[PDB]
Amino acid sequence: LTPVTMDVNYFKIPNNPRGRASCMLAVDPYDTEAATKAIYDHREADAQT
Amino acid sequence: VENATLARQALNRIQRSNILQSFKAKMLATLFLLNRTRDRDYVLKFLTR
Amino acid sequence: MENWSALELLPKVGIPTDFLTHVKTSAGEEMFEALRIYYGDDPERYNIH
Amino acid sequence: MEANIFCTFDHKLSIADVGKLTKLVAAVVPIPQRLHLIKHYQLGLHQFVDHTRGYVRLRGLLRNMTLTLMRRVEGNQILLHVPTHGLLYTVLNTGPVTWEKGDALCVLPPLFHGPLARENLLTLGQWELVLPWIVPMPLALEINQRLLIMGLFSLDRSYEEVKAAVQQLQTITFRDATFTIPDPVIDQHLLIDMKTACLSMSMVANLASELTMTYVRKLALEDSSMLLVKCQELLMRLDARPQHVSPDDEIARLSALFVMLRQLDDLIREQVVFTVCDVSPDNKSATCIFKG
Amino acid sequence: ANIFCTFDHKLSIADVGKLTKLVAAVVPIPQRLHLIKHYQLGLHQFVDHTRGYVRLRGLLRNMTLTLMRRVEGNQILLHVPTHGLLYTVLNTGPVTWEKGDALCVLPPLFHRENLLTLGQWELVLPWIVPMPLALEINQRLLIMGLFSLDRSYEEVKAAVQQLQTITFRDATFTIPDPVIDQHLLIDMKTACLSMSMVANLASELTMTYVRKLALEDSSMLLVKCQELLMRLDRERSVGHVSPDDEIARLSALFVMLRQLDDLIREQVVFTVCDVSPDNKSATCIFKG
Amino acid sequence: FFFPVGLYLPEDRGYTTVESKVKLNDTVRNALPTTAYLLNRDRAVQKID
Amino acid sequence: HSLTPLSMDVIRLGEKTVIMENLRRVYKNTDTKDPLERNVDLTFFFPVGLYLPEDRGYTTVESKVKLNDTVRNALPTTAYLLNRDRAVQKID
Amino acid sequence: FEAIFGTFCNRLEWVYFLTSGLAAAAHAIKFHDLNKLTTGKMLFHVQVPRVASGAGLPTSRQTTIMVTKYSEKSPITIPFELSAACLTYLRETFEGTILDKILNVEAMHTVLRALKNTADAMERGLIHSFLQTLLRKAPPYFVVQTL
Amino acid sequence: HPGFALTAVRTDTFEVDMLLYSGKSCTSVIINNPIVTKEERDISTTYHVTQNINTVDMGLGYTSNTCVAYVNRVRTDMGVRVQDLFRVFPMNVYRHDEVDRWIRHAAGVERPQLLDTETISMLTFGSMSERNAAATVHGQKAACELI
Amino acid sequence: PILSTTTLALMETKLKGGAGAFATSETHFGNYVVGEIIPLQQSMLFNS
Amino acid sequence: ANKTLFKTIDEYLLRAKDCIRGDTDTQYVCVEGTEQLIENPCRLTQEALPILSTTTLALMETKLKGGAGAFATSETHFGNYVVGEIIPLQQSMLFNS
Repeated sequence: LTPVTMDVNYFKIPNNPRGRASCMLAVDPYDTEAATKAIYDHREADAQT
Repeated sequence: VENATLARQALNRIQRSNILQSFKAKMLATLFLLNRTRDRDYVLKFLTR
Repeated sequence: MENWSALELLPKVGIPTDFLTHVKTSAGEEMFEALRIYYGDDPERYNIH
Repeated sequence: MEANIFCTFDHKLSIADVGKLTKLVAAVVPIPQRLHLIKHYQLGLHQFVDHTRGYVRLRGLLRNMTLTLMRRVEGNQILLHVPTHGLLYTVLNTGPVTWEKGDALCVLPPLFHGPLARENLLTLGQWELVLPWIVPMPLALEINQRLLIMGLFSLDRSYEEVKAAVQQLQTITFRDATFTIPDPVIDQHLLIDMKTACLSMSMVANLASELTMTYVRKLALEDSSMLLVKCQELLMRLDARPQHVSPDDEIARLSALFVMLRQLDDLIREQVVFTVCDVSPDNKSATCIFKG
Repeated sequence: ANIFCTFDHKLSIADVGKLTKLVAAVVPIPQRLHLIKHYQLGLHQFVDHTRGYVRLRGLLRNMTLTLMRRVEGNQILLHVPTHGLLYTVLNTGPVTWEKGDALCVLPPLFHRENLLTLGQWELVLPWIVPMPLALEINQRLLIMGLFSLDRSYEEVKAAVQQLQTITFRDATFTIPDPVIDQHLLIDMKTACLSMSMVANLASELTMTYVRKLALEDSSMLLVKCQELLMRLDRERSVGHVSPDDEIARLSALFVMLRQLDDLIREQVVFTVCDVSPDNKSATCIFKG
Repeated sequence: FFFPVGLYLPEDRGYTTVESKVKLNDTVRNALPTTAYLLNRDRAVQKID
Repeated sequence: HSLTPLSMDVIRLGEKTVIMENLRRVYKNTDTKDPLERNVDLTFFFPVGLYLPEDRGYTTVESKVKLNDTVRNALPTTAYLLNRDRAVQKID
Repeated sequence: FEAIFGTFCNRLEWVYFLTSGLAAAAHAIKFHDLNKLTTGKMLFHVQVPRVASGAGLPTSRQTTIMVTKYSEKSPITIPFELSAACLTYLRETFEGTILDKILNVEAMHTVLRALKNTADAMERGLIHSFLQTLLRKAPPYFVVQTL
Repeated sequence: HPGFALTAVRTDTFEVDMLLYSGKSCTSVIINNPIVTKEERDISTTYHVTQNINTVDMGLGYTSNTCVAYVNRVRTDMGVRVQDLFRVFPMNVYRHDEVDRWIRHAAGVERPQLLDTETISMLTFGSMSERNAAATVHGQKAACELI
Repeated sequence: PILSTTTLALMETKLKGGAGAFATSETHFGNYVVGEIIPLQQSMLFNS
Repeated sequence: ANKTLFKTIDEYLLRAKDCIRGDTDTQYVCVEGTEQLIENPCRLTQEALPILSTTTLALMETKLKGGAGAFATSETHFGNYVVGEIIPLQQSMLFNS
């Protein structure tokens, strides 16, 4: 499911379908805290947007 | 091989971010090589690379 | 456990070893399964028991 | 007297343990006696480490203990070397604490860390060469300050409040590491330290210059800044010319106040043992000058 | 343990003479590499119009100290003094020395003849003064920091005038103010407010912690502490807390103590033993 | 692959760039889509609403 | 006053000949960066909220786009940019 | 049993200054007693080309202006290290058995390798410093083509 | 529309490699034989080697030209993330504490909750105020400043 | 992303277009086209 | 910095450069002498370059549809505009893939 207001431009380029990017080659290696903050914590901004 | 000469240490966040960008672009550029292009010069360059 | 002292003391084959990336870059990013690095002259190799 | 110390083992040694010994060269180990020849039982901190007697007791024992560097170790002969003041030495760090150029080093009992192993290295059946942590000044004085604050706060409080207080207080992060104090216990040692701290704070409250009590408030009337917002926020929970002024009185009062502060200060300060000027790019060893 | 230093600028005959005339002075360098540039030589790399005198003391505490005695060709030879050895040192401050005294290093407060200037970079050396003079100077500057916040009423200006002049053996020094354009520079304000808040916070916390310690082995010291606290409260007054708030106050007091550690513990750098009409120079044993 | 169905675009910032290439009659069924059209592995046209 | 014959590549152009040298062979597997791989900074500036005079208002695009007759389109309250990768990037 | 199929070493390439093409931009001179100097002076006779002018137009009188250039210094530094055991087995040779000779030759070879590596480091540092000075002297394309 | 216009300025950093031409014998280098300096310690000894090479420029006008040859990557993200002035000017506060807290709550900037040596050092002089990003997919965050 | 449209009109326009028409992701008032990145259905599966 | 042409240009070669540490995810000032300084032609020119920007998604979409150099034109609508990229930078970098 997806909110009615989701940005159409999100679908015009290859993006993560879950709405938040977790291309974990960018996150620091072996840093579980940083990886979980990147994937879930919404008090910090997304990546690639 | 293209990013070979920049990193002389464990990759900085910016360096591996550039590596990830190159990964994605080069993956999408050549995913099905012979189907999309059939120039003799281009295929020769791809093979020599 | 590997005994690097035996490797350093014994006569070695001279190969023109070279690769696309950097020695420290591949070492830090774990291309090699087991590795030992020191940053100077190390007296540990000299003693034999 | 002795520039050389010879330690010998009662046990037969395996070549794996000999390799570990020859790897541990240039590390720091503590000695109780500063003597010519000692058995291997009285080497290291496994002798003293009863976790029931908490971190304060072990810190007090270790700061009286003397230090030595490791050397020409071979089969059943260790040959430790005691460094003298002022010379340049090579010392290998063993804790996970990152060393950066220019920092002064302090000796403390080892703390806990994330990988939860504690690595029961060098177990000779029962004896186990537990080796201390060599820590730069900010983190070590942070340990001391947090222990003193722990003792000062914890008195006359229930375990429920103290649970959250220690869960926030016991955990320290320094250069993005994660450490926690092993054993906070209220011994007579910490109680006497708190007695000294309370007397010092009372004296600084008593003899302090009369204007230094109100300088903060005059500045708050003068200024409005984030630093000063926090300063006022601290004092807020209990919230023109001076009719006289005499420089000699202020000089004497501030000299006394500095004496009292220096009395209170070294309850947290640790006598520096090493000052670094070198670093291996792998943080595994550094060159240092010794302080005694 | 020797260090070579090279000038990027262009030297000259009288320039070299001025450089060499400080034959055995002490120069502080940031970190001891074998080869360094002239920009690192001296305090010129640290000073600015916004900081104030206090920082130079704290940065001098962690900056490595070094003795200089040669002028080679395009580079200068430096030697790091080691503990327990004796060395020949110059007298560079406004003071005169005497045998057996201890020496401290201070930022220079008064000055032209020292000025080896090359491209508006200046060889500003620190001060070598005996420990009592260092303590007196630091205490008077810190006091004059307090008098700056009022500074309007006539008796305060008279007091500030009196602090500015300090008399030592066979000399009198015109110590400058720590404030310019009636503004107090930032580290001076920070240390002054930290000391004042340390005193103020201790005044509040002492009662609660003397009560909490009294439930332990009650003694005469705590009784006298309580009596002094009531006396202080009576004199001041005529003019269940959350654990985290209490811990915040305690940690704030302790960290405010830490910021003031630089100036209280005046460290010794040398001890003198030679008497001279040659007073320009003296021989010293090194401490550190 | 990922694709949306049934998104609503902002009416306040609505726009078109194809008025010179296509035209539809005024009908709310056209204005508010409830369907997405797609291709097969063949070039057939497919429906999913 | 003595010379040693060594071989390199030479380019010929404009009646002068120039030696070609790739210094990559010197800086391999070492800590120090090759100085010939330089970084370059360029400064970019762009407006947002900029009002256009309506007495001299004009269009040169009417055949390509048309907009809903809304007040939000009349006032350019937001701007759009491209990222390091070619996607739109909205600023407000 | 376990198997060890070989021990390998890196026969790293050597680099020299006057063997490279970069030396063509340079003009190399050796001067052992540089450390006695605190100045470098170079005098040029850059004679000016000029054109005979008309009746009485103002034109230059002068020939052979004598501008002087000063030397810019750029020392290069690199450390190499030896351990106490290496010196013990190098100089205080033991008349003992074959293992002592093994350690002797190992110390001799490590000193040889350290010296050769330091020499190659000096060569590469000279190249690096010269290229740094060239870069700091050379203006970009647009300005020079404008001039 | 607030009633005023904003014009942003941003810096983007590229990774480049350059081509430089140099003139034959454009500058002359004067070198001495390398000099060694010893520094002896207990476990290991270190030898410092230095060479006082200096250069004399022998060019009337510029003799070397640099070109910005080929670029392949942009280090920055070319983003629109504006500059956080609350990080740049941390000392400032509104005169009224309620107003200050409400404004800092609306701007989404965290107020320091407790005193520590780090916050005092940052307020007085400065420090690494803005932490590393969580995932940093798009390179280096560009400082997009607003006037 | 894969070529899909909210109406058959834009599908007819895409079928009318020449080589490489699938990569453009134009929109209408309430209708839009999303474009594919790789020329999968343009030439990749058929090529003949 | 106002000096002779030769002096101002050789100063621009010498010191008129920026430095930014390439470690942090954001632009901090480099520590003196850490890594090579970054040269900046705009510092000598004292000009800022324009970057492709638009105030409506219609014109941005039109630029994306225009497959041959459309980024370089600065056409506009009623109160809506695009600012063309005067340097063909976006298509130059993306060529590398």
